[PDB]
Amino acid sequence: FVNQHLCGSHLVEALYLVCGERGFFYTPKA
Amino acid sequence: GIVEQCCTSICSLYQLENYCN
Ligand SMILES: [Zn+2]
Repeated sequence: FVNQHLCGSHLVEALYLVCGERGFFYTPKA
Repeated sequence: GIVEQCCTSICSLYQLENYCN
């Protein structure tokens, strides 16, 4: 099960840096 | 939404600029 979880921790740090001011929404599924 | 395309294939800064509010 783990690489999906480990990657979401990097995906949310790049989202945070790229969105910047506008904030963001993180949901796993859908 | 998040995990499948971007953890199977690499997402780019312009592509994650779309998942901002
Ligand atoms: Zn890692």
